[PDB]
Amino acid sequence: GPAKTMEEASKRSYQFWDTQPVPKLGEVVNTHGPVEPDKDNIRQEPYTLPQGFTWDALDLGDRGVLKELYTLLNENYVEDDDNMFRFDYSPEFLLWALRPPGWLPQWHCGVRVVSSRKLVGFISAIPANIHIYDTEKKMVEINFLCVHKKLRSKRVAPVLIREITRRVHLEGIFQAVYTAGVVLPKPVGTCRYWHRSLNPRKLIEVKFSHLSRNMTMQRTMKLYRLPETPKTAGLRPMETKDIPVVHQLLTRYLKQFHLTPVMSQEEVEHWFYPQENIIDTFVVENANGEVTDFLSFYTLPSTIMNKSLKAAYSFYNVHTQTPLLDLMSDALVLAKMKGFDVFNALDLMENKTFLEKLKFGIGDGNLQYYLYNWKCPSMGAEKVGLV
Amino acid sequence: GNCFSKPR
Ligand SMILES: CCCCCCCCCCCCCC(=O)SCCNC(=O)CCNC(=O)[C@H](O)C(C)(C)COP(=O)(O)OP(=O)(O)OC[C@H]1O[C@@H](n2cnc3c(N)ncnc32)[C@H](O)[C@@H]1OP(=O)(O)O
Repeated sequence: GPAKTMEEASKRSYQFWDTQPVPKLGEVVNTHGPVEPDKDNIRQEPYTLPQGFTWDALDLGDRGVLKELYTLLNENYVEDDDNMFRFDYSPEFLLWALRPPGWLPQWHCGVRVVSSRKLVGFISAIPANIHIYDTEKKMVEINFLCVHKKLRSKRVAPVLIREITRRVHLEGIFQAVYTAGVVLPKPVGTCRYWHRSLNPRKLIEVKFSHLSRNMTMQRTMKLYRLPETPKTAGLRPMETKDIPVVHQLLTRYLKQFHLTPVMSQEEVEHWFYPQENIIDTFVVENANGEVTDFLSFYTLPSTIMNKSLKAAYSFYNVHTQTPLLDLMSDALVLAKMKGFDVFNALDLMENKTFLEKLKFGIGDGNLQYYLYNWKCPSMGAEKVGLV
Repeated sequence: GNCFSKPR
């Protein structure tokens, strides 16, 4: 079964990952480069699925197929430690995460039951240029690995990982980045999720959170209380004319970390140009008409296995003139103004400078960052600049 | 792929 701590993991044997070009769990890494020479010929045939299951590439432009994808994900995707909450991926959100610039339909890899055509499996790859230490390499970001609950523990996830690798090798890419809540060989960096309450009562009824030892409900609300309006001057939603400068600010600010994306202006528009109930981005235009900072957070509500828990996830926040503490404080205010219930943020990047000061509490979940077929020293959360 | 964390 899954393992959530490395202590838990170092006892486990990895029947699949020991066969993969990833550093072993105990191995200390001080080299820089791939684990495997690029393959000159790639298997033309799809891998063999267990009897009664077939490959199918999902055309998310077909609204019916996209409906099949979110229904699969909304019923069988990531859950919390206690099986109380499950992500509620909207169709318009998945198009955002699954059709960025450069997407390929054969990278929307799904598994269907042969007889019924019922979608029972999925995995995805989107292209991304990744800066890791001192190498800028083109990789894919693997996301949305999902085997239906009725098919679990039958070694169908390894087949999905192999088949998506094959389809990415065919396009000439040989590295990949991905995250996870479980420990596998081998985390290049471990990031903790932190949680800032915005509506304490909602998260206490639903049992997302709990009242601290000697603290009433009344005090808890007066504690997380926030201003009605933000305080940074010139804060406003990002517009079309801000795509160049948001690219500029993000391109530069990101260079101080060791694992970061490398975005074209077309990609910066896609990932940051606001879409309601998907992505939000606010820029800080100063008294001279210049844009100096921006904050961003994306929307991902969670079904409650017992309405929905509206969560805001901190995305990329770039500061040059506004103090990051004030920037992130206004982010909390804007999230509250928009009806969110909680503001989730990792401890990666400079987030540790404000997580305690802005009343974040620590979460019971770590997000391990992995690289496929790339052997490099691991880093701390503050060096991981990839959300 | 994400993970669902929540306050310790
Ligand atoms: C060149 C480009 C290459 C691109 C490829 C890059 C690699 C991408 C790598 C994947 C990027 C994922 C990115 C995301 O989206 S991480 C999100 C993962 N999704 C979920 O947790 C959703 C809920 N769970 C499920 O859908 C299933 O339980 C999954 C699919 C997780 C496996 O449920 P099942 O019980 O049916 O599994 P199995 O018995 O068939 O097979 C188990 C084998 O697979 C190992 N396993 C278990 N969990 C994960 C995991 N979360 N990531 C990678 N491997 C995992 C497991 O330890 C064992 O290996 P080993 O222990 O024997 O070694």
